[PDB]
Formats: sequence, structure tokens, C-alpha cells
Amino acid sequence: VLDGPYQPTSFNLPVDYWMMMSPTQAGRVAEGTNGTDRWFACIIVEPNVSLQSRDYVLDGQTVQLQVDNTSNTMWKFILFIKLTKSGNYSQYSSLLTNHKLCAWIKRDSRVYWFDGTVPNSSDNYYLTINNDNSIVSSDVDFYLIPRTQTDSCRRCINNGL
Amino acid sequence: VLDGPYQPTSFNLPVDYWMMMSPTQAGRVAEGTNGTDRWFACIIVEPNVSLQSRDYVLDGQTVQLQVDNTSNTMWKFILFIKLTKSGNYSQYSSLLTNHKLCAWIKRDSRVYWFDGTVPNSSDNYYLTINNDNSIVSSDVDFYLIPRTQTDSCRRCINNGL
Repeated sequence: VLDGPYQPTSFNLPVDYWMMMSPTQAGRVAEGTNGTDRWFACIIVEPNVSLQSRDYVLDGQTVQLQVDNTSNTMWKFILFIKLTKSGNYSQYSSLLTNHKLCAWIKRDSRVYWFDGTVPNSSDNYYLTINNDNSIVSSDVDFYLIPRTQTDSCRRCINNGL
Repeated sequence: VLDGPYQPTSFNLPVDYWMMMSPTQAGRVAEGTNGTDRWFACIIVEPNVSLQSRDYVLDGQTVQLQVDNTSNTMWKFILFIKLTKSGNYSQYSSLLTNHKLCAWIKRDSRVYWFDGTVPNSSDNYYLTINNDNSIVSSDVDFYLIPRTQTDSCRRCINNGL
């Protein structure tokens, strides 16, 4: 039994809690920041998308990102990060899935993120945030799964609900 | 029995031939272009690498690209693409491997590229080039594998030689 779903919102995501987001449409999914040197955001791209430029509102600004999805059946989350307040976002991670679920966690001064392609996704990607009070914003419904139950989260990522 | 290894060189890679490169050092691996609107390149990043800017020479220009490798035991190939002559390169694909083998092919107006994390890699990523005479350059040793033996190439990528 899963703790959720919660409505889109901004809050101080408690540490050691997986935030598992469930978007329905292509576009921005969620963003978060530590305030100093990490502005992260994940977007989702529908199947079968040729290399193209799309506008997204990240950190309150319209930025233009070139995106891709070479899968014909799976949606693709992309994890973008910018390292300065006025810098550009670059792609650092992605998640391929037909369940349209992704998840990140504030743990051990990092943000961990589920990688790869289902049903073989795992919490392999991370970035250092060094801020347990980092604020996260979700545009879509999400669930909270404690760190001790990471495996459960993994199963949800790879098999759906 | 694989055709190779071949010495580093530049040439018009014949269509329907997997070009499988095997570097030994971190840094640039190979480049290629269709000459008009697509310049691609693959670099390789050693294990255990934090977010940083590294220097590469791509299309004859020294550029800074943001790289990471969150694996403790595998090297990470990264596929960068530049979409206009005056533009920048951005990451669009990657391959996690402890065998330090990557491969791309010119087929069906496209370049296909081995994706994911071994031993589950496959030729999932592609970009359109629309030029069968696109020129390719490799800084490292490489092998040629016919398209009819794609799976053999796949096995190499996932299992070594």
C-alpha cells in the first residue's frame, strides 16, 4: 500500500523519502533546487519524437531544450540540471518506461534518481545537493515511499502500480 | 572472427557495417559528420567521476562539455551531437560498459548506436544523417562487423571479446 497520491505542490521534501511522480502528459514534470549550485528538473517526452526544440518553463524562465525519444512504445523522462542561477540546463540522466512513473530521493546529501530502461531500472544516478531543506515542486500527482522500502519503489518503477 | 582491429583513421564508413571502437584512455573516441547539419562524437569517461566540465576537440574546436559517471565499476561512453555548424554539442546518448567497447552503424538514412547498460545494451538510439557518404574518424582501434551479424556485435558490446 502506497502513501499517495498527493496533488501537485511545492514543499520541502523530507530526506530519505522517494518522491515518485506520475505524469499524464508530455512536458515538465517536476523541478527542485538547493539554492546555490543545483537546479534540477525532469521532463517527460512522448514516444517516437524526432530531434526537436521545445520550450519549457524552468526556474521561472522560458528555456529552449532540444529533446529526443527514439523509443516507439515508451515515454522518456529526462533529468536536466543547471549549475548556476543564470546558466543553461544540460541533460544528465533519463528513464525509459511505459508506466510513466519516475522517482527521486533526498538521501545522504544527494538526490538519487532511477536510471535506464524498465524493467531493469535502478537508483543508479545521483547529484550532490548538500541541502536537506532543498525545495521540490511537482506539476503532477506523486507518492512517497520511505528509504527502507526502496525496493518497493524499484518494483513500482519497473512494473507499474 | 571479427574484421579488425583497424588503426585510427578517417574514412567513408560503408553502409551496413557496424564500427565497433575500443579505446584505452578517457577522452575523445570518434567523430563523424554528414557535412551539413549533423556532427556527432562519442567520448568515454572513466568510473567514479563527479559533475565537471572537461575539454574536448570536436569538429576542430576546443569545447567544454559537462560529464559525470556515477558507476564505480564501468566506463561510460557518451554520444554528443551538434545540430548546426556554429552550435554546441549536447549529450543525447550513453553506454555503460566494463568492456570499453562501443559501436555505431550507418543504415537506412541514419546512424544507430548501442544504448544502455551491459549486459543489456542494444542498438536502440539513432539520429538521421541522410548522407550515405558521411565521413567518420576514429582515434582508437576499431572492428567492422556486417549488419547481418548485428547480434554478434551486440554480444561483443555486452560481453567483451
